[PDB]
Amino acid sequence: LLNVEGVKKTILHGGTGELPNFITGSRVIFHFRTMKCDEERTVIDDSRQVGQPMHIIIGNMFKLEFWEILLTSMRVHEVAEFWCDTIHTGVYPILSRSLRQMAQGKDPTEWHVHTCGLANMFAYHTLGYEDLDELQKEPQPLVFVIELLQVDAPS
Repeated sequence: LLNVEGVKKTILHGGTGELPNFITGSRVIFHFRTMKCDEERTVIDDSRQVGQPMHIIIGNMFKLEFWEILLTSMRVHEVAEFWCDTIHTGVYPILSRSLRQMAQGKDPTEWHVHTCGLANMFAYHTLGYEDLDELQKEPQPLVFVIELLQVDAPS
């Protein structure tokens, strides 16, 4: 449980080793599920449900994006639960939208999608999914459960 404020880690399955080489430009490979902190612990996104593990790449190790903070605190095969206070979760709807887009084999590269995406948002005032929309308009803490599967060093 490393400290960074508004964030509570809880390691579930300890996972093996000596903390990987989280070098800028390493490729982090993982599954995650994200849930509300309600009674049902409602799921919102679950990479296992979409059938495949998520992948990010480390922009800069000295300037970590918030998700990288979480990932970088984990060993391979570790399974941890991260509670995150409302201050960190404002963006998640926009993230999720970007993930669900990626989930159908299309990239903000493709530029229709980046352009046409923004067009829909502005015109209709929606990220394109009710849950994400409800959640947008109802700020909230969340729980992420992440399973780190792999870290690979740069090309």
